[PDB]
Amino acid sequence: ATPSLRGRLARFGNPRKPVLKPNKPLILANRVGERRRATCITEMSVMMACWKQNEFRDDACRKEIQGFLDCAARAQEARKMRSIQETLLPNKLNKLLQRFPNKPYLS
Amino acid sequence: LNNIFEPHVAVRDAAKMNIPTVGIVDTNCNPCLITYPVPGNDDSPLAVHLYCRLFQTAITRAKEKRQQVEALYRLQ
Amino acid sequence: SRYSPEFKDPLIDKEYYRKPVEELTEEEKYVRELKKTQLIKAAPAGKTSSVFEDPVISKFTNMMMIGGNKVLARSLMIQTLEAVKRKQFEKYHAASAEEQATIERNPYTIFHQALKNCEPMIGLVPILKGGRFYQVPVPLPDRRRRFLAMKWMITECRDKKHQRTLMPEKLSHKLLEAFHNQGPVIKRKHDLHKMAEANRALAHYRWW
Amino acid sequence: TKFSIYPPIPGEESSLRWAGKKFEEIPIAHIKASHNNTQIQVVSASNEPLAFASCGTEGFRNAKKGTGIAAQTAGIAAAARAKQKGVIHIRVVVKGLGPGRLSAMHGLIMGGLEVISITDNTPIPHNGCRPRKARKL
RNA sequence: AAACUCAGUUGACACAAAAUAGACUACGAAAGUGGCUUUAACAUAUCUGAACACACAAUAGCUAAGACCCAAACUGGGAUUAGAUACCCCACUAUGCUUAGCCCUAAACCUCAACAGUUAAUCAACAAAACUGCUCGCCAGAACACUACGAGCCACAGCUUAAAACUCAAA
RNA sequence: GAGGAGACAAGUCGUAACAUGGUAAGUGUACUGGAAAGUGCACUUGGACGAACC
Ligand SMILES: [Mg+2]
Ligand SMILES: [Mg+2]
Ligand SMILES: [Mg+2]
Ligand SMILES: [Mg+2]
Ligand SMILES: [Mg+2]
Ligand SMILES: [Mg+2]
Ligand SMILES: [Mg+2]
Ligand SMILES: [Mg+2]
Ligand SMILES: [Mg+2]
Ligand SMILES: [Mg+2]
Ligand SMILES: [Mg+2]
Ligand SMILES: [Mg+2]
Ligand SMILES: [Mg+2]
Repeated sequence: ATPSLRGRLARFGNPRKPVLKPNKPLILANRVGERRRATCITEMSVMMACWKQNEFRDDACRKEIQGFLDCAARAQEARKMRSIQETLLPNKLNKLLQRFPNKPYLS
Repeated sequence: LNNIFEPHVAVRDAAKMNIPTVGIVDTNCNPCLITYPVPGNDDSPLAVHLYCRLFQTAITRAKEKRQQVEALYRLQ
Repeated sequence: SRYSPEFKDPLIDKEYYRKPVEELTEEEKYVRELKKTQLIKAAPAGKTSSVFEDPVISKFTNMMMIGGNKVLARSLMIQTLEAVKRKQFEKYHAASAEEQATIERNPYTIFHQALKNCEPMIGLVPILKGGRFYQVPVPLPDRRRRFLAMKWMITECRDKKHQRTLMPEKLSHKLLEAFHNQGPVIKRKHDLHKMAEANRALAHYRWW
Repeated sequence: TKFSIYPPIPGEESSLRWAGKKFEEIPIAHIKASHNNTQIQVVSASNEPLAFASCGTEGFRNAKKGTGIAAQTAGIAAAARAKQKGVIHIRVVVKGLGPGRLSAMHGLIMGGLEVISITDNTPIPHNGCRPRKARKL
């Protein structure tokens, strides 16, 4: 239940002092804001600790290195799949709102 | 009303151009500038069909009466 | 690019073109049928269906090239391979039958393994958070890893420390060192890994 | 029975146990995640200090203390000390939204110790003292 | 960097400030009032009515005595800087608190006076739609000017009222 | 004599204001400072916080 606006704004016929002082008018706009914008560091830390304790000899850290590499590959795959899937959208939402726009005036 | 629930600009333009306007106005329409409003339901298929049939029949009747009267006058 | 977008890169594999039609999945048959009606670029002068063709060595020769002297670069590459093979044969013959089992004489295998050893797993990339770039450790793609291995090898060879030493010998010696997991190239890879581990504290500065 | 995220009530007859102990008797790992330092102290169920570890004591100095990596390091050190003092399962109480809040727990676990509960005891005055003034940069 | 060797757990403990409730919009004339309990208590069966008196008036500030956790003008130190009398960090004081007086100023602004009424033929612009009746206060180019003088005031670098001369064609 | 205002009018030291004027601006008040001004407490928007969820 949206908060009431009865008697909240400084208006004539409103005895009490204003409750809200909206910087912008409280009128629904016909658009929505544009969607607003490290990975796999555990495996990296494991591999780097193994390197530190083994003098970075990859010979004795093969499992950790392979896990790190596969994790990076999966991170790339996740980025790609996420991008394609992301491609409701603000564009669609704005189109719908345009179809049914706000009317803050009299026709 | 246009497709955004505003008065059709043709109403205002026709009023500007002095073209008489008949028009079905629903309860949310503005009959201020329509020459001949016909307050009624324009959103129901049955109502719209009825209006189309009425106007079509009246126009056809008028044209056929015009033809008959022209023949009557020119044959005497 | 004189080639219009319609043009597709040619595929050079006798095995692929001789694959039985029955072995082809629906999508593979569709791909073949589509290529039947597609424009294809001319076969580049760098690759052929030769069974001895090695893309890795081709790329290494290209990286070693200087000013379009493909002839000289290829000559240096073949000299390096011959020198490596001769060194391995000398060691094999001079070595006991027991260790001759381990001594390897395939120059192509030696080269591939040396490069794979030299490949750096994790790199340092500048990442900017809040307006300040920092050298964050980061995973690398296989392409970048292979390229870095090759570039380090070639730069190490080109260094002036080895004076009056011909490139074939320089590169053969360094390749053997890398194969046995020693030498300046491997040292450089370990130094990169050590720097990355030291800067491990900044990993979260990455966002991707 | 079914799993409940709430802790068992002292004085109530509950079935849960850890290392043959009741919930009240599990040692407590007080984490303190200040803005630029993460301290950890593992006390017994009778507030007997067992292990200590802080970003500063781990060697980090200046800004480096306020990093999740430093928190993990301190947590691992504290977990090792507690493990050699004979601590398996711990109740974690962390008071502070410092950067080490969760990385300290991760380090503590990577040190071997198991966590049975997580408690937030961040001091939140009910409008008590007046904090220092804002920062204009 | 400077600063302290004070730091953590547990327990005891304020004359400081009153999370969530509050997405509530109430109380008061305004300033203001958001922990709890109790006592007293929130004027006018008609509306306006103070530079003409009475009583109030946040924060800051003075006077005298206490409290002092934290915060903090000034001050000192550490940085940053061409400089840094600032911004950033640390310490600490007046001060914020309680008591008794003073002080009587705020963008004290909802910049929209009180009362009664209308939504009809709108309305420079923006803002919080336009008006009617009645009353009080106020305004008459800009700046000089929250000024000088005079006057009043527990005010002594103050507050209230407040001009004029020169100047301009603008503000 | 010295102050104050205005005007005329090119300089000197800064960049305080107008943009988030680069520390948002300002009112009252107090201390401080070549100088605009800085800071402390409360107040105003004659600033914003990007206005579905993220
Ligand atoms: Mg309709
Ligand atoms: Mg009266
Ligand atoms: Mg009065
Ligand atoms: Mg007062
Ligand atoms: Mg004091
Ligand atoms: Mg006010
Ligand atoms: Mg004044
Ligand atoms: Mg005066
Ligand atoms: Mg006087
Ligand atoms: Mg400025
Ligand atoms: Mg500024
Ligand atoms: Mg200010
Ligand atoms: Mg100062």
